Amino acid sequence: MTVEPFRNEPIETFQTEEARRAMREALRRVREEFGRHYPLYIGGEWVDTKERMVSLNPSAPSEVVGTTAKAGKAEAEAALEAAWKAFKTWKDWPQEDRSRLLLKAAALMRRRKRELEATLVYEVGKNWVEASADVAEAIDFIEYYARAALRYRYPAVEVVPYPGEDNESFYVPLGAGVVIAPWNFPVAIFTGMIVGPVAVGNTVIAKPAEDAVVVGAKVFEIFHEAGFPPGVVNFLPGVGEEVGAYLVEHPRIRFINFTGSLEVGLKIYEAAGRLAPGQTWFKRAYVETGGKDAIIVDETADFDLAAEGVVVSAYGFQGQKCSAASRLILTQGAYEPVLERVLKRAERLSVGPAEENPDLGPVVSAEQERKVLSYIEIGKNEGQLVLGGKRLEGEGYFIAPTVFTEVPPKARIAQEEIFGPVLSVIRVKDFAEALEVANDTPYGLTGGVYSRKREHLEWARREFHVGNLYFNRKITGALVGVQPFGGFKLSGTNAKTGALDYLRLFLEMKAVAERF
Amino acid sequence: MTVEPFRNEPIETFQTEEARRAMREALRRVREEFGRHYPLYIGGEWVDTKERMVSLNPSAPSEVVGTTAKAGKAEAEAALEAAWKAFKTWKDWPQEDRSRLLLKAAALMRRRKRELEATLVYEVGKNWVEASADVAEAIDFIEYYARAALRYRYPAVEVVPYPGEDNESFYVPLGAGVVIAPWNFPVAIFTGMIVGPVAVGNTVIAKPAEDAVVVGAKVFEIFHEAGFPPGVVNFLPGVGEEVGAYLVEHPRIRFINFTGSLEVGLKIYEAAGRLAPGQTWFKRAYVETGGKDAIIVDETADFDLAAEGVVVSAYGFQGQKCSAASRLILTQGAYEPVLERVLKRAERLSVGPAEENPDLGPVVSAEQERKVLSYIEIGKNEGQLVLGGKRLEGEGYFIAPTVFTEVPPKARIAQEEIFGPVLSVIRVKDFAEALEVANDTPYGLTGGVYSRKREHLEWARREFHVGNLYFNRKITGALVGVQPFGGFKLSGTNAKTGALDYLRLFLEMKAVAERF
Amino acid sequence: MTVEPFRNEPIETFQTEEARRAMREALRRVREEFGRHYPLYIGGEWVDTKERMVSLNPSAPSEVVGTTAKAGKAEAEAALEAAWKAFKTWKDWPQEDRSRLLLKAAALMRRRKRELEATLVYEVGKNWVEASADVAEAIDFIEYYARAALRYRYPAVEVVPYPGEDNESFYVPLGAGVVIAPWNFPVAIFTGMIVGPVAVGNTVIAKPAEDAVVVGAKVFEIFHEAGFPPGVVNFLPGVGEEVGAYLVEHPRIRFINFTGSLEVGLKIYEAAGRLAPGQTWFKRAYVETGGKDAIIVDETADFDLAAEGVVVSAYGFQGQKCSAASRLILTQGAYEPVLERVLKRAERLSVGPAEENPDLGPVVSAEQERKVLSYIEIGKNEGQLVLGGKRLEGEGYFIAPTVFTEVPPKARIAQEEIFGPVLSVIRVKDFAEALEVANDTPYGLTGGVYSRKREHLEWARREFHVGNLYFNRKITGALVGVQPFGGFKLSGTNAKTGALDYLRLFLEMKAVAERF
Ligand SMILES: NC(=O)c1ccc[n+]([C@@H]2O[C@H](COP(=O)([O-])OP(=O)(O)OC[C@H]3O[C@@H](n4cnc5c(N)ncnc54)[C@H](O)[C@@H]3O)[C@@H](O)[C@H]2O)c1
Ligand SMILES: NC(=O)c1ccc[n+]([C@@H]2O[C@H](COP(=O)([O-])OP(=O)(O)OC[C@H]3O[C@@H](n4cnc5c(N)ncnc54)[C@H](O)[C@@H]3O)[C@@H](O)[C@H]2O)c1
Ligand SMILES: NC(=O)c1ccc[n+]([C@@H]2O[C@H](COP(=O)([O-])OP(=O)(O)OC[C@H]3O[C@@H](n4cnc5c(N)ncnc54)[C@H](O)[C@@H]3O)[C@@H](O)[C@H]2O)c1
Ligand code: NA
Ligand code: NA
Ligand code: NA
Repeated sequence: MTVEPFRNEPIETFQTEEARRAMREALRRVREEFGRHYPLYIGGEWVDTKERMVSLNPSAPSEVVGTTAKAGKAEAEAALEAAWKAFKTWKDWPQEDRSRLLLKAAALMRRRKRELEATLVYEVGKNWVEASADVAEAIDFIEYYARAALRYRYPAVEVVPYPGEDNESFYVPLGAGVVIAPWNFPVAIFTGMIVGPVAVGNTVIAKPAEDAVVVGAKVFEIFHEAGFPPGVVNFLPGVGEEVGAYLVEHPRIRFINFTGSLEVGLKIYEAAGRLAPGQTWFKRAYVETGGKDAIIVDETADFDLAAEGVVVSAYGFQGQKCSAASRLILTQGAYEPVLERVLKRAERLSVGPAEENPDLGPVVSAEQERKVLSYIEIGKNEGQLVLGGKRLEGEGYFIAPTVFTEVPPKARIAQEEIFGPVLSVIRVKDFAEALEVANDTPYGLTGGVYSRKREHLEWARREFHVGNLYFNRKITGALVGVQPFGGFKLSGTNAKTGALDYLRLFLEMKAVAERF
Repeated sequence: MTVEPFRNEPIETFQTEEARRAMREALRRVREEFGRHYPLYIGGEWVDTKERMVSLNPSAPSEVVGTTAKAGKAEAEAALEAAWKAFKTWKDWPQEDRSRLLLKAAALMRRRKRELEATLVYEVGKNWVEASADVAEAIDFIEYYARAALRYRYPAVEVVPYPGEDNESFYVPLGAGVVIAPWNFPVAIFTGMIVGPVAVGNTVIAKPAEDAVVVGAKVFEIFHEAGFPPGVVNFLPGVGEEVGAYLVEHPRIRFINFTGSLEVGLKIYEAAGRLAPGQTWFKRAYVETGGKDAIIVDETADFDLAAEGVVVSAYGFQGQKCSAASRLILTQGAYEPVLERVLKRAERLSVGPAEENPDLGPVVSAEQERKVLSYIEIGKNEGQLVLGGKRLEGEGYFIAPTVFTEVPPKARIAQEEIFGPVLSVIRVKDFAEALEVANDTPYGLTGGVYSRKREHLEWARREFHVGNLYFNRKITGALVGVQPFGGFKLSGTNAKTGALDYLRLFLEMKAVAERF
Repeated sequence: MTVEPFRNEPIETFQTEEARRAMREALRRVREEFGRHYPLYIGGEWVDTKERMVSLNPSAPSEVVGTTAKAGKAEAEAALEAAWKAFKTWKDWPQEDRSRLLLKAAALMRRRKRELEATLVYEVGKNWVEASADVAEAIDFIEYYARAALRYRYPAVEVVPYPGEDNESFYVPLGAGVVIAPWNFPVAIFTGMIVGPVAVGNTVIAKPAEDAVVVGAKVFEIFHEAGFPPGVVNFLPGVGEEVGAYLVEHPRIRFINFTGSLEVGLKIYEAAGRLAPGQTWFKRAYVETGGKDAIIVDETADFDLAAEGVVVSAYGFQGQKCSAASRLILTQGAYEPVLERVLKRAERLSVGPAEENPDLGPVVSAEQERKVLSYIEIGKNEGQLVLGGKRLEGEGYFIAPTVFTEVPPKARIAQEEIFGPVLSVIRVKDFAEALEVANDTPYGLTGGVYSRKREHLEWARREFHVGNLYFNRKITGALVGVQPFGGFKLSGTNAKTGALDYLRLFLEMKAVAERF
């Protein structure tokens, strides 16, 4: 290795005066720039368009945080041309050179962390720590993938020798692909899905989520300053079902890296399986979708520890996480003790403008507000509302921490991803039934168990069918490198982000033999 | 390791009297066995049906090598139930135990080698050495995967540690899947696609090609004797578009391992991308399809060495290989010298009943014969026929080694996989044009270059876009472990058989963290 | 690895106000609980007895620090049954699961360090830092053995392969054994001797020293909360020659892990060699006994550094350490300079109630006081008393730092382990004679050399025959992992604690071959 061993970027807690001062300064700089317009980034240059995308402040939707260009089919085609032209030479860069480029990007991002964090606060309503964790994760993806990519360098395949011959197998990148990202982790996931494929030689056309186009543009300002060759990375903010679908169905798109809703992921995976007219390969599509994550608590657990972890997992970033605890499964002996503690903690949570660092900011948009409120109405007919369940005052999309109890395992609110601050509590007889209820959903992303009984924990290790399982701690915030992230079943294709295996997904192998 | 390092099973040449004696006895016994009936194998037992599949001797089609039961939807459902029930416990077997079972199966197959080779001679018309290579490859897959699987044993993932926590990532098998195999390597590929997934904990429903159902049943006799638990491996001979498609489209099939034509592979990949009613996961489909493989020869090559390798690559097993040289690209200075040598060697090839151990046996079936002859008629109007191009006398499906020259790069016979003893010779100006022509097809499986010029060889290593490239030697017969096998573009999903990476395709990862 | 690399638990120095405040709080909580009664722990539950054991405060013996149940033959039998019943399934736990259980225990102990330290202060008279070092060492044993155990996981043995066979060798635990511990390191050694064997699959019946039954019970409160299955670890406070001897001589005790006096160790080793009626194995007995440790100082040493290290080594925890410097061997040129400095430092040492953090607390009991005072009387007839040698005022067993000079190498005080604050100074001619005198004792545990001459240090490295040798530093306080601890000759069986080799002592090997 030529760099220090990987370490996770510390997540700022803002406990010091200097950290708070630095954040206030960043917040001011960011809002003073609310009038900025960010063009598309294609072939190494910023290119503007006639139409535009508008980004609002979810804590004050009448306030615009910025606008960006809007990519249509023509811009998608221009991006494709630039990406394939660039691939021709980018694929030949020594891996050491590509990895150093990522390391430079990581250093530049680290120097602009407060700015990016402040942008997350205003654009998608993350409180201070949720924003810092997001940016820190993005830096982690760059640092981790830069190092991981070297593990695949020419010629990396272990083969069996043969007399009188040289047998050499090695990996090569696939080509130009499209990255379609979500709005909930607009810096971290957006960055990771882009730099992983790019690190090993692929080129990318990135389509940020409509609600986070501004922060996505700032990430590209970093890529531009880092010096990625023209066409290696392209920025195409636009409408998902328009430019996103166009690229997904295109015969010249080699792979698709998607993170988002199951509904969209299903369409993308299906489209990826079709041979478009003139297409000359089998497309690879990686789709990480939602989850309906549960935390199980039995009668042997530390109830206070459990209540704390549950509240953090269910309401962090207003529950807008694919890893959020949306189900709380309690065995009979743990039901009362835990529910009472969860209710007491949850009722003390503050909700308000994200910039004031409340426990909960607003949900991301009017559309999300509509969906969450709709599920709350459905919940009133399936379970018992015991806390919250109301829109709070203000133009911002403030929704109160909500709790439904005595919820049937098969209830819609106990099966469908609400993606809001809504927790469904389910009462079960014992641990075995708790596991049965935990597994009985179409998903399998994250899960947790609070218990002191070793046999229950190890039992869950083997049978709680989720890609990321946590014992006696929160089930959100998977750290790059430490906890490969990705689920089972309808939670996705199990493309483990922040892990060595992730990069293999964007490579193909060639075996060359020479008989002397 | 607890066993000797992997070594490839020696391919018998039958040059010694002992080898000839053993082979003659095996052929005689298999011949005396003609007409035997083999049932389906489901849940650990042989199960017969009313309908049947008939397997003819391509060297004398009036002779029935044998018959097998025929699986329909009911049998597919019974196999699904058995496979999923078996998965529940087979997945928990220590890896060391599963690997030992494969090693036992390999030992049993090795002891029945002559019999299996003799069955290939009669059922699919392979001469003696082609049959021996097929069986040897099958043994290699078992031996190799048994060892490779141990590299993924619990807990195999390299992760970054975190203070106060245990972070453990490990692989787990996917579940029950279907294996759909071709008739050209009915022991090797059939065995490989089955034991790879099974080695790491998956269960399989195997669908042999219609023309090779008897040898497929004999492989299952070996699996049964080895002791695989009931339901771990199931044998379902039947019609591809019927029972095969039924399993591919089934909501309860977890993965599909397919090797066959591009036409079928395309349908399978598309179907796999769809969420069948009630399906709870994203299906994984691996499809290794055909190719239109070329051997390039420039003016610096050893023309005699090249001619020999071209004839072997083009006519081995009647050109019925996904790796067969179906295109011969000659630079101007190599054109006359190489073509004349290829023609002289090819015109001396013997063609006759496979049991006689001729250079070429018959093509596999009446329909394959019809298709090949049809392509020959097409070729007569695209290029210049300079050798063969006719069916020979006799009931068997004998086609003479055929050569077309001055063939346009875009001609149908220079683009479409004929899968018969038909070689298309293309004359180009220089090595640069040779590479352009070689890459200009929808495929990318195998390729070869005969040249003494280092710069041309290394140029090809970087730009001859095929998954398996060979220099100054034949382009067929990839050895397990030595040459990871799999292509690019429409030649498949690049699932490299006989390589460590192959098993990862049938596993998913789980990350479990415990905060102490 | 799935956890961070091993690091030694920092030893608290109490230099900060917070640390002192935390200790005072712990001391108060502990003394407020002096009236507590601690039952035996058998088969996962606390079981009381009719008779009891009383623990006194050596700094104020009229004050009881607690009482515990008292195990007799019946309780020993109940413990044996529970331990063997538990072994049947505990031995089958995956090593990863057993190691995680130890890690949990370590985390729980770390959270109760001040409480345990305060208990050591009041129960066995350790000053603040001696108590913190003891607890830190215990945590270290758990953390170290948890990691070390994984190095022996199935199948760990390196063997030579053989054609046509799978040859697999692996380790398995021995069964149920007894741990008999000393009172001087009642948390550290008690913990280490228990968790090492348990980590790899054995079950244990632990017999704490009579003078430290209370702190031993608290360690078991930690094991109980951690969740060790019923019967895996059992707590049997009681009389050594009663319940201890009973278990040692029992035909159903598989191994004995003992740390204590040579007198007892000799009896245990002899008894272990006998086949008790009905016994079906050869018992393994590990006995780490005393020492008569010397520090050599030559004329080239840093006399002030040497005097400091000598005082620390001889009087730390009142010299009640198997590693304590009880002999000071000085070459002619170093005699005066070093002795004068040692006397000046030693006369400034405070002695009093342990809770006030004096340099020396009291010896552990009336019996130890009697022994130490008796050796002081013997010393007056063998050497010259130059410092201390008196019982100090107060009911506590306070003995003053003592120094005897011009002591004959063969004198009883220069040969027998006093286990008190008594240093014997021996004058020798040169370094060679210093080594001869150092080696001429029945022991061989710890030793030290203060010298700047490389040739003398390296000479000692090769010929100063002790298991743990230290140059230019104290000879006590061996750290887990850094300095494998254990001696030669009558200092024991050389079972190196805090080292990879320790766990091998509690395993046996099986070799299984399968001919395919
Ligand atoms: N599994 C994970 O790792 C993970 C992590 C973060 C978010 N998520 C999921 O993301 C969802 C929230 O994100 P969202 O609301 O942005 O998701 P979404 O599916 O509505 O949109 C995701 C992205 O796809 C685009 N898009 C929309 N329709 C499209 C179409 N037909 N074709 C192509 N692109 C299209 C959008 O513009 C956006 O860029 C939740 O379901 C959550 O569980 C998953
Ligand atoms: N890439 C490789 O490794 C590789 C190796 C060997 C053969 N092949 C290819 O295989 C082909 C020759 O094999 P073949 O003639 O048996 O191929 P094929 O595609 O016609 O049939 C392959 C298998 O699929 C079944 N099948 C047919 N239609 C199906 C459907 N709709 N759904 C599901 N299963 C269906 C058949 O019964 C048989 O078991 C050639 O194109 C050759 O290049 C590829
Ligand atoms: N070598 C080492 O690692 C090491 C470390 C610490 C202490 N020690 C030694 O320990 C001694 C001080 O400890 P102690 O006074 O508790 O020792 P001890 O030998 O008097 O007693 C040790 C333990 O054995 C039990 N015991 C006593 N007689 C027994 C018998 N006949 N059969 C079975 N068990 C019996 C006691 O109850 C106690 O649990 C010193 O000699 C010291 O050198 C050795
Ligand atoms: Na916004
Ligand atoms: Na046939
Ligand atoms: Na005491």
